[PDB]
Amino acid sequence: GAMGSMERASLIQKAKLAEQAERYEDMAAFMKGAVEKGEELSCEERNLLSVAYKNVVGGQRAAWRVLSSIEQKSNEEGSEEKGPEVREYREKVETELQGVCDTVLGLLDSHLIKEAGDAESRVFYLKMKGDYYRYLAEVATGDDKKRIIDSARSAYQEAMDISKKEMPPTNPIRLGLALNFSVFHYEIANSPEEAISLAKTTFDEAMADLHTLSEDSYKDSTLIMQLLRDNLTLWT
Amino acid sequence: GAMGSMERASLIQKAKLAEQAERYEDMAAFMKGAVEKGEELSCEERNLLSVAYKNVVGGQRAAWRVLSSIEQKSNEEGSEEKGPEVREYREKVETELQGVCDTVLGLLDSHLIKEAGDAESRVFYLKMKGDYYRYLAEVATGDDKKRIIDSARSAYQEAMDISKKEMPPTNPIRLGLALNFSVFHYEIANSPEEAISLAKTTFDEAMADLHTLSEDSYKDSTLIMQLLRDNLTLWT
Amino acid sequence: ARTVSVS
Amino acid sequence: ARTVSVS
Ligand SMILES: [Ca+2]
Ligand SMILES: [Ca+2]
Ligand SMILES: [Ca+2]
Ligand SMILES: [Ca+2]
Ligand SMILES: [Ca+2]
Ligand SMILES: [Ca+2]
Ligand SMILES: [Ca+2]
Ligand SMILES: [Ca+2]
Ligand SMILES: [Cl-]
Ligand SMILES: [Cl-]
Repeated sequence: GAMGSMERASLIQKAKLAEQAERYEDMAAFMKGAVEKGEELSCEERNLLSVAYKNVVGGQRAAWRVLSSIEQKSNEEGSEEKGPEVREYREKVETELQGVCDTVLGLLDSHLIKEAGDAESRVFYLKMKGDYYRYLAEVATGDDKKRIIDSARSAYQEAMDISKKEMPPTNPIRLGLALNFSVFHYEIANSPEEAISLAKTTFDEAMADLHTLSEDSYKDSTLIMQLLRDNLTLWT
Repeated sequence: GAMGSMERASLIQKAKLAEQAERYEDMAAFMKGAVEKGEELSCEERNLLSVAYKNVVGGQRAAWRVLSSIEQKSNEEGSEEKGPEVREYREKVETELQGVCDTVLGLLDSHLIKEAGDAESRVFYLKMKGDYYRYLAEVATGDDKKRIIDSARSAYQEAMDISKKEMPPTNPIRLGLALNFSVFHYEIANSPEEAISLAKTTFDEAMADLHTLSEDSYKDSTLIMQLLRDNLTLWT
Repeated sequence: ARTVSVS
Repeated sequence: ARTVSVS
């Protein structure tokens, strides 16, 4: 696209500069450009891609929730008719969010996932696929909500099967995958008991493997375990 | 432009929704559309315009400073040559910032200022003109830095002359004007003594007029006075 | 306090 | 602590 004339290494350099300047839309465009060069991504590069789009979609999700809440309060009894503006603007934001999710899912499909052979890359990409279908599910209403949910579930499940066979229980990618899949169960799939069971089992198996870790790896794993504990404290 | 088909009242409604969702780029586009309808702005509408663009340019100024600092550290002795990427990306951000300032200045020139007869609107717009020339001055280097500085100064001075004749010393617009003009002296015009004198004189004349105010007006004025005091504490 | 995903 | 403009 518009990044077609820039060197891959320059795109990566600029992505890091954009991160430092908190220019996440720029960061995402640079990383998209790097992906479209056709070479596989390193661990560092995968994390840049993820950070960039997470921040972009994060802003859109937060706006959407504000506007959806205003829209819902307009559709109470006793509320004054104010015209189509709230719905129109919520739809605009919603459309832009769906466009970002579609862009990420397109990159994963062309051709990050099919080229990803090592467990660390394949699980990372399949987790991302789950996450961006989950974001689409948060705003879906019509007759595709069920198919979107099933696409999220299927991506997460495949990632879980690989992570269980190929990674230690303390691996941060495995832990983050399990955390997000539990959020899927709780908030999207209406399965709070499944969410709780997964979070507990994940926490306990990591706890029993901590003894194998260096001081630095210990810190990385226990950070994510703390997020599992926070959810469990809220859910139970 | 793209907002040409939307009703003026709808644009204003959506600007307020965008503010609640912290979507300031959207907010700015809606308010630009409202301005281009050709009618004068109310006090509330003027403040929406100002909030929207202040937040947009605020983000760009903050990014520019990050990147400028990295660029300067690259041009020290002992630093490793890393190629043109830092300069290129700083220039991109700089260009986008100049484009936003140019958009605001264009709206003021076509035709907000010439239609503004009451002191409260005319001072508000002339202060804005000063502010956006000051933002351009922060990034100017070449042979137009001096002309940009003189355009800022001239706008601020005209606003000050009107505010002194037509508004009480406690008026928040008058106080904010004086605060920003003092920042101009200190940071742009290399005149710290002029900055200090203006801040002190402004503070003291407001202090002596507070007795005339209601509880709510008192709170509005003393908030801005506190910012004058903060600067003075730093500068002296 | 609300449900959190990985940060 | 740095110079502030009106907020
Ligand atoms: Ca090349
Ligand atoms: Ca009513
Ligand atoms: Ca829709
Ligand atoms: Ca491969
Ligand atoms: Ca009309
Ligand atoms: Ca060296
Ligand atoms: Ca330039
Ligand atoms: Ca008029
Ligand atoms: Cl809209
Ligand atoms: Cl660039």
